[PDB]
Amino acid sequence: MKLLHIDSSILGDNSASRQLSREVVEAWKAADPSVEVVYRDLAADAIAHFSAATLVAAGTPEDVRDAAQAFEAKLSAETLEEFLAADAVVIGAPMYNFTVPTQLKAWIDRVAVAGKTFRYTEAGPQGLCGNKKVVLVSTAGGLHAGQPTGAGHEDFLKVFLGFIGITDLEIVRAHGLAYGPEQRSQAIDAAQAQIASELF
Amino acid sequence: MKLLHIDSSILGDNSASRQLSREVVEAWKAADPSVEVVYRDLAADAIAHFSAATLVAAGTPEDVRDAAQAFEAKLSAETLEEFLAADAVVIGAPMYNFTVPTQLKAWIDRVAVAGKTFRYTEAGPQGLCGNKKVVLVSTAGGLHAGQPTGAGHEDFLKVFLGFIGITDLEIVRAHGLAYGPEQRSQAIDAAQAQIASELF
Ligand SMILES: Cc1cc2nc3c(=O)[nH]c(=O)nc-3n(C[C@H](O)[C@H](O)[C@H](O)COP(=O)(O)O)c2cc1C
Ligand SMILES: Cc1cc2nc3c(=O)[nH]c(=O)nc-3n(C[C@H](O)[C@H](O)[C@H](O)COP(=O)(O)O)c2cc1C
Ligand SMILES: O=C1c2ccccc2C(=O)c2cc(S(=O)(=O)O)ccc21
Ligand SMILES: O=C1c2ccccc2C(=O)c2cc(S(=O)(=O)O)ccc21
Repeated sequence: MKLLHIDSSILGDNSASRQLSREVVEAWKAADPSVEVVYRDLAADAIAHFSAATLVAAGTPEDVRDAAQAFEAKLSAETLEEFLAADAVVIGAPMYNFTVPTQLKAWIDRVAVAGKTFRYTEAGPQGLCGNKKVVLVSTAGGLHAGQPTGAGHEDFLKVFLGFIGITDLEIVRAHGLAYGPEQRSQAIDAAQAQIASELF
Repeated sequence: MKLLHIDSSILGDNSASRQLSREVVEAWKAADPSVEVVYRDLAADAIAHFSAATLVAAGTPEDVRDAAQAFEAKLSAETLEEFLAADAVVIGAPMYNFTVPTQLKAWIDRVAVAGKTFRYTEAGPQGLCGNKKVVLVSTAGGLHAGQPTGAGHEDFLKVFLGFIGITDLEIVRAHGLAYGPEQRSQAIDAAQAQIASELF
């Protein structure tokens, strides 16, 4: 199986989602020694904003593209192909200003591709990624899951993942991390117990 | 009064939100000839992803910053100061992949600043932007306001704007734009009637 491990935190060694996403992957490798892991750090190697230039490049034949358009088209193709090849995806998803990092949304914009990860039908849109397993690693300073404040974060992610057809989704959450050291530690400990005894 | 006009569509002349945001501003200038308009096209002049480097630069004294850190700090300061100075903000907000463009979120990340547009208190967080009037120009190919699919779009924006204390918010919406020419035209016409007879 191919597992794509994505991180999007900008907090480096202080990141809760980087710690828990690595822990999920390590547990996964221990459960399935044959898994092949591909890593993509969307904060360290940020994907360009999906732009007018991205669209023009996609509509320009390869042999006619200039260097900037070749970069956009290759970025689009490599990101999409890596996701299409993955059978499982572990996604580190901080909440920054009430939604996911732009580094993560910029990746979503390269993997939401008509004819590839969903299709338009005469009957409506349909997701094409039903075979892929996703583990979302959801981290936030506050506790706002299931409340309106959470809309841009987990609720959005569930919308997007549902649209491209993900049915097998697990959420490893550590929230309330900004409320103090004890609260942060317990939320991480609870997430670790989930990883240890509820994921595999 | 200072009006900040922000666009974030990547669709140029084909953009619904650029057309309606300009229409809001033109109507506003006609209602109040003394208004002073500042324009910021977040797609044409994109703001860098809010990154680890953005945070390091903010924590580095000016006289110690290298060129990249000076760029991050100036980007942060100019964007925040332009928003602090604005008394009214008109924001073009497409829905791309179930949320706002990363170009718009990258601006949100530069204007959500503790001590400036909200503060942490011993009693909790409090918005500081209650005097500012906002008109959100909300455009989408589908019709999903008030439904879960809409979470990352208007619901998120309302969360963010509420957090920084905006109380005077109007939403000019044109949705269902992808359902065909007639449906697109009526949705734009309805938005124009709102601008003409319900905003000023
Ligand atoms: C720029 C920035 C914005 C943040 N905005 C929010 C927010 O809107 N709501 C919230 O609950 N926590 C917010 N937080 C706290 C983060 O969600 C918390 O630190 C979480 O651990 C981030 O995941 P990470 O440690 O993997 O980076 C923010 C943190 C940063 C650095
Ligand atoms: C890259 C891209 C992604 C889009 N994703 C969505 C979407 O998730 N949901 C939707 O209803 N419309 C979607 N649309 C349609 C836009 O919301 C619609 O075209 C709207 O007019 C965009 O505002 P604009 O014309 O000002 O750019 C998308 C359009 C583009 C170009
Ligand atoms: O901006 C925030 C932030 C920035 C940097 C570190 C931590 C936070 C944070 O915990 C937070 C919580 C919340 S709340 O909605 O849980 O009150 C809102 C905003 C932030
Ligand atoms: O990706 C979409 C897109 C991309 C480019 C142009 C238009 C659309 C669109 O209308 C849309 C609608 C919807 S729906 O949720 O209203 O069915 C979902 C996705 C898209």
